[PDB]
Amino acid sequence: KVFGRCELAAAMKRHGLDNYRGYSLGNWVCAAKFESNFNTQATNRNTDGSTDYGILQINSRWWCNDGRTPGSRNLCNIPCSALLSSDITASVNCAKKIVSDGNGMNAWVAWRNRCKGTDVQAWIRGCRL
Ligand SMILES: [Cl-]
Ligand SMILES: [Cl-]
Ligand code: NA
Repeated sequence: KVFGRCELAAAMKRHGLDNYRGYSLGNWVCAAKFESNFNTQATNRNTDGSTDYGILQINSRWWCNDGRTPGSRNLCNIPCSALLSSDITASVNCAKKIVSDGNGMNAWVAWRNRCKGTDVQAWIRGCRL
């Protein structure tokens, strides 16, 4: 599913990500935009052989199991495929554990390079929330 910008902001809010660990909603929407262009089915292989899955490109090196990332963990206790669902519940729940790990949203390199310090409020401008 390719979400619309405000449609995604509303589902993220509903699921409790608005200000989670201090990160306003626009930060999560901006991260999603650049990680997956709002597409729940997005996947991208990393150089180390791990793969990133879903709207928030959660990696199989630590967070989900895909059966093909040697020596990796599955800290969110889920098959990586659950992260590609039209229902963002699994992605959000897993994102909450990632962002709580010590480095906040810096865990998403695209958020650090393209969203951090910018006017992320723009990402939820005009949305009925
Ligand atoms: Cl594996
Ligand atoms: Cl933080
Ligand atoms: Na894994």
